[PDB]
Amino acid sequence: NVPEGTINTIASGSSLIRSVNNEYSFNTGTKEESQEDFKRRFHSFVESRGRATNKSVRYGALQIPDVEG
Amino acid sequence: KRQSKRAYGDVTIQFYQPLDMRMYIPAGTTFTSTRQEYPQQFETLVDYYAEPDSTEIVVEVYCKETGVAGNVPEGTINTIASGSSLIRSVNNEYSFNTGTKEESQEDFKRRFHSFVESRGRATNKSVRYGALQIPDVEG
Amino acid sequence: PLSTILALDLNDNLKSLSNIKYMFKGAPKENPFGTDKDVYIDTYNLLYWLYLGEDEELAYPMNINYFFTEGRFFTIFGKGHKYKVDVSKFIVGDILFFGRSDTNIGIYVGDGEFISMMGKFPKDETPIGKYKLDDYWNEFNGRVMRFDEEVYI
Amino acid sequence: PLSTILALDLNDNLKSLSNIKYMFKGAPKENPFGTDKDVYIDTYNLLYWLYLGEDEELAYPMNINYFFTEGRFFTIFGKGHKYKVDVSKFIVGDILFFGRSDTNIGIYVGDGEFISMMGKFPKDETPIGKYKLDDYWNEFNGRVMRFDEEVYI
Amino acid sequence: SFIGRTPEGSVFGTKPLITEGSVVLIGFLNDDINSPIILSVYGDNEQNKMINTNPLDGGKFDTESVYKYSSSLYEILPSLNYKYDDGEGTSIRTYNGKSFFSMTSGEEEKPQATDFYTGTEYQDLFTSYY
Amino acid sequence: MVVRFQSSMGRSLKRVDSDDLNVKGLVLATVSKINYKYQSVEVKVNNLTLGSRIGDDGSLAVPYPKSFIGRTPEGSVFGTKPLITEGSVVLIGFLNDDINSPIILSVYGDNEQNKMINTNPLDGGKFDTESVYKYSSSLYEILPSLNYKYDDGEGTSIRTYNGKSFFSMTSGEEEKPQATDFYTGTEYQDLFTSYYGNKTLIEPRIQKAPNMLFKHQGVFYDDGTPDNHITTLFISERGDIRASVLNTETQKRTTQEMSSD
Amino acid sequence: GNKTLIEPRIQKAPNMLFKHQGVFYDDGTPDNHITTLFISERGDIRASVLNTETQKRTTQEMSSD
Amino acid sequence: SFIGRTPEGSVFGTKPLITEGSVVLIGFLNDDINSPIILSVYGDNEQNKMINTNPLDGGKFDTES
Amino acid sequence: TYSKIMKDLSNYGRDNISKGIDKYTSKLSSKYKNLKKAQAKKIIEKFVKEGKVTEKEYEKITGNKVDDELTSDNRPKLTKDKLKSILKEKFKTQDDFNNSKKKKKAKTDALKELTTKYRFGNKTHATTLLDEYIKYKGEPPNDEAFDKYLKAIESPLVMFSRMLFNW
Amino acid sequence: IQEVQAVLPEVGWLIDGDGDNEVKFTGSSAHEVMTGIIRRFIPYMKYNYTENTIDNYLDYDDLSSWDEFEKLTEVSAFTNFDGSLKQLMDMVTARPFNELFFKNSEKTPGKAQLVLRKTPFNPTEWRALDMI
Amino acid sequence: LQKHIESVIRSYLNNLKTSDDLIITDLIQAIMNIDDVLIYDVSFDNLDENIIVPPQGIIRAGEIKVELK
Repeated sequence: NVPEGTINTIASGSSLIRSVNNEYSFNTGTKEESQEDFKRRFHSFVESRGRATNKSVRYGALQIPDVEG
Repeated sequence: KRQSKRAYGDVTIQFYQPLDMRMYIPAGTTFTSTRQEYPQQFETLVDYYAEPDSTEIVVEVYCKETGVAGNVPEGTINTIASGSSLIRSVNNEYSFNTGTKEESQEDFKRRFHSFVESRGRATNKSVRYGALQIPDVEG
Repeated sequence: PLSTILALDLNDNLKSLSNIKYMFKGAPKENPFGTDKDVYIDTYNLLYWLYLGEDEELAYPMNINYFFTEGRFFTIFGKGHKYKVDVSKFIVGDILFFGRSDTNIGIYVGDGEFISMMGKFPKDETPIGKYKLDDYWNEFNGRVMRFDEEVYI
Repeated sequence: PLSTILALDLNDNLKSLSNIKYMFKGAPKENPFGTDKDVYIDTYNLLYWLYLGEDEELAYPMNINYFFTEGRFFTIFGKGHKYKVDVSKFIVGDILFFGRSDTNIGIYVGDGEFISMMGKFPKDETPIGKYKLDDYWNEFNGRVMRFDEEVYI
Repeated sequence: SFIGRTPEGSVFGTKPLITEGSVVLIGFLNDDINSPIILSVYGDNEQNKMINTNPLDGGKFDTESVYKYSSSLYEILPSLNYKYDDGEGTSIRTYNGKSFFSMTSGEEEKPQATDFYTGTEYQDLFTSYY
Repeated sequence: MVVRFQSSMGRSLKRVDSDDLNVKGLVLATVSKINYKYQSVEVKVNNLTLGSRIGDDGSLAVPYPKSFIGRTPEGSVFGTKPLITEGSVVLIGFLNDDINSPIILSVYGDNEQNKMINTNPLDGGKFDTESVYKYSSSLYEILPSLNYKYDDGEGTSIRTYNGKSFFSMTSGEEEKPQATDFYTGTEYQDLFTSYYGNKTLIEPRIQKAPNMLFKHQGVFYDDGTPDNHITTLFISERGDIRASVLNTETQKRTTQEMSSD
Repeated sequence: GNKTLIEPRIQKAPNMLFKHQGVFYDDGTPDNHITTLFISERGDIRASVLNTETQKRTTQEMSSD
Repeated sequence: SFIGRTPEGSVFGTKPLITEGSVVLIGFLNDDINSPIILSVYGDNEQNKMINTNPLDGGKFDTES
Repeated sequence: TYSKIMKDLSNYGRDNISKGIDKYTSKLSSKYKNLKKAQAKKIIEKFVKEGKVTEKEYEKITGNKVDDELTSDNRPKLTKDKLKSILKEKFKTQDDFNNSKKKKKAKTDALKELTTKYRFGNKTHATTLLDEYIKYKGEPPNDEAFDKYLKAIESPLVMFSRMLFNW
Repeated sequence: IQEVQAVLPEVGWLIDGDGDNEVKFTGSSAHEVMTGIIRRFIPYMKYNYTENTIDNYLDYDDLSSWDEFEKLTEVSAFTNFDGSLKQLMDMVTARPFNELFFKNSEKTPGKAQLVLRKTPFNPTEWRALDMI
Repeated sequence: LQKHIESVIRSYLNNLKTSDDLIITDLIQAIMNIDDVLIYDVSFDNLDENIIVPPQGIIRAGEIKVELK
């Protein structure tokens, strides 16, 4: 989770490249999930066994690790 | 049975600009690729000369390896050895589709049948076998 | 902002300023806006007269050497680079340069257009007008500047 | 050969062509041979008119750039070398160049002589003539060419 | 730059300008000390940055647009009046005072070598700036 | 023996050490990228690139030779910026025979390129010969623009500009056509210096006609009064000639004008 | 340097000229305007403007006398 | 002095004058004999003294005179 | 190929072609071997100066049938008797063999039309037939001469490296 | 390799030093650079072991150096002409500021280890070494 | 893929013996042999009927234009 405008160079020849920058910060970088987060995920999974439900679709869409919101 | 035939074809050369003066390609120039699927090498057998005011030149190549591996698809041979800076790109316009493995069992069996049927001379089959026995002629 | 308001006023009054004509280095002593008679003025003198109406004075004839050391401007984009995607980031009132040797300049207006005088060199009779940036994008040269009055003197 | 026959005909008719005069870059539109009136023609146009009488056409005005790329000639001896013993090996009809910058040319004839126009630069009135090669051997420059019609087109 | 003698016997050559305080590369004969020869003269990065008018930070020389600025034989005499040549038709020479000689062909570059009214000013030329 | 297993190289036994790391002599390389702002290039080895550090152009780069550079007593800096070309071969000499510290000594062209940019037809001969002096002594140079400049030991001297326009001078009557003005004048193709070595014309890059002018002016003089006298020798693309003398402060002018017609 | 005059190699007078011409321009019409500033060895000066296609010329000539 | 090729393809460069009998510095490639390259050309002291018109024996370059 | 030549010039444009006419000329020559360097050099010069090229300019540079488009898709194959028939017209009288001046004109016309107006064309192969045809006065002992043209047209570095590896 | 072009038809690589065999290693510390250097060539150095290659036997982990004082590097692969990896390893080490040597893995008996650490002459680092 | 199909068809036209009709079934089975699943169907406009070749005729030349549906 570097600040904005942290990446400056490609660390290569960069013959056809002048400079490189990022307009947005990095937020996906996170540490290991805590016990409370795992408990909430397991409660959602238990309540998600009944398909065709909004709470079930929540877990179905949340099963991918990258998705947060 | 007769042995296999080395694959051969045509390779196109593209230069950045037309040559101002005549250039000589050394004999035995090696043409290869970079894809891992087709690492087979190629080499020229005769001399070639690049005359001035010519933006491209085509020279025949032969596959050193005796097998069907020389029947590469389009846009496979994209490397040249001992190439000057004038060369801009290397590409083959058409796939070879000429390399072959050893002689097929069915073809050998059919030719043997022609020979056995051609033992009795002075007939159509005898003349057929006598004409077909030369490796160069076909059909 | 002062520059944006002046640019908007010029755009609104652009049709009514047909009296002003184009010349290579026209430096008349008469204000074009304070006279109905036609007068030949170039882009630099046009900008000088536009900014002289307010309290700001600047200097005369306001040639290319004005931007180098007077400190009235700070560069936004340097010369030598030319990006067509970053054009939208510009704002009205920015000065647009043209030519390989700073032959002519212009004032940027929204909708991807600019205000300048274009015509044949030997004292064309064409009046001031507005032109699309697409055809003149080739001779843009990448140089962009902006005004600042609060901190100066 | 065509060139040898043309050179022999020119040598035979050399005395009768006094009407042709010398000029630096004379390019008249009238054929000298088809008119009794005097006309100013230089060596290049003279060669063009001589070769135009037959089926061959060549091109006009047939300047020095003609020999570079048209392919009508193949060099016999290159520029930069000058051997007096190898002159005998030449044959009639060969084109002889003169000057350090290809100022003038000539046609070789036997007995160590050549046919060309020589005179003062500002439009001399001297007619065409034949001169010994001994005095002009200094400005020979070594360049020699030859014609070929069978393979061309 | 070059030096020699003619067949008649007269000597000819050049005397390139020499400057005090400049950095010069040296190569010893046979790698033996106490025998220096100057190979060439190299300027500081600041000095090189000051005596060039190319605004481009980089790019391949083969590009047409880069050729306009990259191809510029820009040289300054010991006198501050300079001489300028370019791949394009622009070519500027200067003398004492604001007097100068210029030539160009493109209509866009017409003001660089014009004579309308009083003519182009010396300040208008972009090559006249460090 | 057991202790002999160390770093070694060559058929004869030699102790490989930091000396082998040092590069002995000079090496060649090709120009791949040029920092135009600092005019410092980065050269490519056959499988390596020298320079090209994190610093863009300024902090680290390979210098280039200069004709001359210095500073005046007043303080103003002067020098030269010789032309730099991509893909050219440049000789390199490392400082103290230590790698990762290149300096370009000079630029050397290919044999084909040298053969193309010379007009000398002689294969060889001693320079002292009078006839060879005519062709050997030729300071033939080509600008980045295809229009070239030419000088010679003889009186011939040719300069070219945009289009087919050119300037020439000569004294010998034999070379009179090279710099004549009879009828329409000598053509650009007639000059032998206008052709490459391999029987090819030297096409100008820009075919549009130029427009020349000789503007003369000053500031002051020993009399102390200000200088206000302006004169020009403008020439238009259409063939017009205008010689004028001006005095801007007094608002006076006298002009001698020639029209294209 | 050693108190010796720099003799010119060639003592014959030169003949200068400034020939100006082109091919085309932004208007698109062909360029046919030829002008010269020829100077002869005898001291003559000739400034001329020509238009070869239209067969017109205007010359300002100065003789050696 | 400089050599290269334009984007169009035409080659450009220079042909500096070459003189017989001159002294030239040579640097072998990789310190390997039988591979010379000329670095520059240096004249004799007498030749340099002959082709200069500066009468000063010495002095700092920063002096105005 | 007048339309294609004009289209190629219009594609690059006069501004681009004006920079490097000599080398842009080679591009047209490389694509079409029918045009030599001189032929393609002159047409581009006329194109840039005038701004356009008409049929009069194209034919003036070289004699060609500009008003002929059928050859683009298909053209006669010159199968056997076509060669015999066309050669009869060119050599209609016996004085052509004796008079070598008109013989050069006649053979050039035949080669010009034969290679361009038919699918198969060649110079050296056709020249050999003409030489045999001229020598036999157009009546060779066998008819193979007419069909002869138709049937004719449809290390030290390595050694040292190899042996060094072997050792 | 002197005479390999490796071109493509109307296709190129944006990053320079491509097509040729040039390889660039970048990192802000010795352990970052050394990991890239070893990892580049170790897995392809195959042998006829019945069970694996040098990577399994050699840990080459737990490497450290003066990260704070060392800036980003662009050490080239071909810094030494036809040199061994040991010669290129010496340049990365930057001796005597870092010590490199091969020794038995006390923490993991039965296999070797490659050590690349800052020199123990520092006071705290001197105390870190086990005493015998 | 279009260039590969064109080259395959042109090669099939070559290496053909004399005095055999231009059979289309063998042509479609040969071109379909490249990939049974990827290639779905092949059709022809004018040469649906087999062309009978004389004893002295050989079918070698021919221009191939691919018109994908």
